[PDB]
Amino acid sequence: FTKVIDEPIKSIMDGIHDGHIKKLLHQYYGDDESKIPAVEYFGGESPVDSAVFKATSSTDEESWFKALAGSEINWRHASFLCSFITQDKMFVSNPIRKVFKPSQGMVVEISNGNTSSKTVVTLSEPVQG
Amino acid sequence: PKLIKNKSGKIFVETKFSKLIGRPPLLVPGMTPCTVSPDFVAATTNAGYTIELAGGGYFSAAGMTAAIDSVVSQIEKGSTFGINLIYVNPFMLQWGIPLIKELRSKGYPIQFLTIGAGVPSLEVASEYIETLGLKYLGLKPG
Repeated sequence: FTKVIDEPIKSIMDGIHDGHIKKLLHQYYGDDESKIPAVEYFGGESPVDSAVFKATSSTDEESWFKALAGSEINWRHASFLCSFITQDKMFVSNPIRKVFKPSQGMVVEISNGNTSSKTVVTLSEPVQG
Repeated sequence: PKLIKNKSGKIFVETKFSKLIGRPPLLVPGMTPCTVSPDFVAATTNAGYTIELAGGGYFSAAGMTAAIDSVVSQIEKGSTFGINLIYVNPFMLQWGIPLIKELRSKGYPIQFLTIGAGVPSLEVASEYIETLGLKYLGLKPG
């Protein structure tokens, strides 16, 4: 299959991927792109409107963050589930996850969960009693 | 296999690997001498595809560090790439595993490590997975 000289790598990989896309479309999607599901972003998944959440000394971290993120893929999903965030060009631990790490007394209030454009997550903690 | 698209409208071939890395499930493996070049690693990364920088073309932590810095300067913000290390020469590993740990501590965009020419033992694999702080480990069983 190696014949065309000095074909850009972009072209080679895009040709393979587009061939796969076209064959998959014709086979399993009836040659209709409208059948393809849409997400806000693609990636970050491991191979393995109003609410209040409360933490204890035994709250499971993963379930806590899953509840905080929600179900729809959006900015909140990424904020509470992405492991890293991008600095200038570097990768550092997601500060949002460490700020919200569950502990006794933390109360997270979610408002407007359904409309992501206006969702507000408010964390309240015991200060001065 | 399934098809999925993002907000921009870009179609993706949905797969376990693709679901994890957020890019089409096609990678260019670590090749000494083809992927030793930072320019080709950068061109492949910037095309939106995975590639592994070949450790077989470097003989010290300093030379590989210079190559990695070149790659980083050549890629866009938020891009990532991997590194391929050969398991037969212990010297390569001896200076390369600490280098990967150090660079990941500094936050360098090194997504994954691929070990070619042999599969590490359980203890060595556990050490890699625990300390290196990578997204995933690549192995090439024979």
